[PDB]
Amino acid sequence: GSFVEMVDNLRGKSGQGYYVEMTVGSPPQTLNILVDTGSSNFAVGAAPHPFLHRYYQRQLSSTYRDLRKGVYVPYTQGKWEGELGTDLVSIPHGPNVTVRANIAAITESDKFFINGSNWEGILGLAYAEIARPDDSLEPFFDSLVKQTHVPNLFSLQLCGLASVGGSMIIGGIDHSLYTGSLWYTPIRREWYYEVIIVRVEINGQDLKMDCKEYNYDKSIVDSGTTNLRLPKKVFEAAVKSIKAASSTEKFPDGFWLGEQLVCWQAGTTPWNIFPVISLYLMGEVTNQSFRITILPQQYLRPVEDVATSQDDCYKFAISQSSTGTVMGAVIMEGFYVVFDRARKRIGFAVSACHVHDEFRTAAVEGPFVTLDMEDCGYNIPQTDESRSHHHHH
Ligand SMILES: CC1(C)Cc2cc(Cl)ccc2C(N[C@@H](Cc2ccccc2)c2nc(=O)o[nH]2)=N1
Ligand SMILES: [Zn+2]
Ligand SMILES: [Zn+2]
Ligand SMILES: [Zn+2]
Repeated sequence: GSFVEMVDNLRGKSGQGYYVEMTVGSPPQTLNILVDTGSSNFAVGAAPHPFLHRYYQRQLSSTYRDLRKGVYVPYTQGKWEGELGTDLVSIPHGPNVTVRANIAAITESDKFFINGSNWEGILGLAYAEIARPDDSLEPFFDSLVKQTHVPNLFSLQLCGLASVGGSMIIGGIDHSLYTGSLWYTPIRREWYYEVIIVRVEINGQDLKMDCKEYNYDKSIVDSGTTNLRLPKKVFEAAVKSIKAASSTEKFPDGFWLGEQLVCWQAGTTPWNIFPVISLYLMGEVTNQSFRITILPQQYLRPVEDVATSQDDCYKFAISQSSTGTVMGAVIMEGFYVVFDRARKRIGFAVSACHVHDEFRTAAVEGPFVTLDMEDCGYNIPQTDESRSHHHHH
């Protein structure tokens, strides 16, 4: 399983993430597993569901061990719950290794498995601190690295209902997947893949906010989120700016809320009137940053319609957040993204699968120098619950 074996090992549907094949148990049961850098549990459907046709059957695995401990995971949008255990786990199109990992067997869920998305489970690739029920449940990637010689790194090339492809290179960086410079921003703290944005520009114009507003209350890289999600004040200033640039076209309010498609005659979409967005990320060097520049074709996402085959129709894929900035697939589909856990940094390069425009290019460019920052990171108010918990590791 050299890096040629791992190229193209991702599939998905637009708007429902990317999954990789994994096997669980002995004899191996093959499942499609969502790649989720925004959570830290490995959890698989483990009972029948109307929208699943396979699921992990613990009773058919000779290597399964029950940990006799439940877990309940709520989301704003639904939930999953299940029974913790361990089993043997392998990635057939990844490194040639097998490991004993924690697995949550999902026994009940609500609004988690969607009609026809094709994944049966989720691979949380973030760190132990945010694992449920607590940080004592070792995430999959920590077990992989500890049990094998796989380097403590992985990279994602997400390529963008329409079918999508990409690659997850486990343990390395595949130079066939990008062009140009790889630029690294630091992992601010190991929980989410948290990073710090220092400046935002919409068509070359600076939003000019206090840069802490960009990271309120965090900014994270999240392959499990579709949109670019922006804190309220940032989202408002962004919408004001894009609306200004595209003011030839008066769209309804529901479009800007992502609740409604806007259309043009097939092949005639005026791409030029929608501006590029540049996010400047903290550099590895003090006072330096680099920018990642997003095309309009990344944040206005085509949705094919029944009554409008005559037309190219689009949904606005930037949305307001109350939980900080989220660089989801909208951002990641431009780029080859390196999750360099060994060196506590995330790299960005232009992807070999480009999502292209007539006259502009998704880009990664630096350096840009200032006088930083003067600290653009936000310090989340410490709860008594947080404060009192002992971490004896
Ligand atoms: C990682 C995962 C599966 C967690 C989740 C749990 C639940 Cl219960 C509902 C939706 C999501 C979700 N929603 C994604 C969309 C999605 C749905 C399914 C697979 C991948 C991504 C999202 N993007 C966004 O801008 O807001 N929510 N992503
Ligand atoms: Zn296969
Ligand atoms: Zn103690
Ligand atoms: Zn702890």
